[PDB]
Amino acid sequence: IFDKQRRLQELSEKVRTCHQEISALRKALQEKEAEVLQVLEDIQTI
Amino acid sequence: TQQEIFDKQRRLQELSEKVRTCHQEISALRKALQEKEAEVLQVLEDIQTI
Amino acid sequence: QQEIFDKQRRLQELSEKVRTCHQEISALRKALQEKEAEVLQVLEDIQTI
Amino acid sequence: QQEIFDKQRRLQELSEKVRTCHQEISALRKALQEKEAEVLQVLEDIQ
Repeated sequence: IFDKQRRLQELSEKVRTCHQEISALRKALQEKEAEVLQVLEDIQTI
Repeated sequence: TQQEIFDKQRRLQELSEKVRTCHQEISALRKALQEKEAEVLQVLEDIQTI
Repeated sequence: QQEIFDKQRRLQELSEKVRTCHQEISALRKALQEKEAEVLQVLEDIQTI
Repeated sequence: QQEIFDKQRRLQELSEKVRTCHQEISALRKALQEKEAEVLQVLEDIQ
């Protein structure tokens, strides 16, 4: 049925939308982690 | 009690406080992820149903 | 008709694959969080030192 | 006293533990993205 396909497109586009959010959010996370890691490294470097 | 010791100490405290700015940001950014992730998981559950 | 069947088949298969991704994405995510939370405790215990 | 150095040795032990935890996380992230990517390509084909 076409209706099922249409409903899937609604949801499918929606999951594409969320993922891109998830991605950049995840990029933001790595950076903050990679940062505290740099701070710990600096603490030994004092 | 030397000045150099203190200077390092001040830097040390600065670094410890900085671990906070990171803890907070990490900790809240982590919530934002597990809500966005969860949201998408529910969509997936909807797609599974049809 | 077969075109209709072919379509239904493909759709059923998709739901199954999506389910299996679901439970895996789900398990990974929970492994991450707990690991992610294990780090935080270490970080909070670093600030205490 | 100049026991700051001993605090530093202890800090080093804890930092090693988070560096190790972070090695896992990344590997877990790589798997999840692959899986997230997987389930995307599944949907893209459904039409």
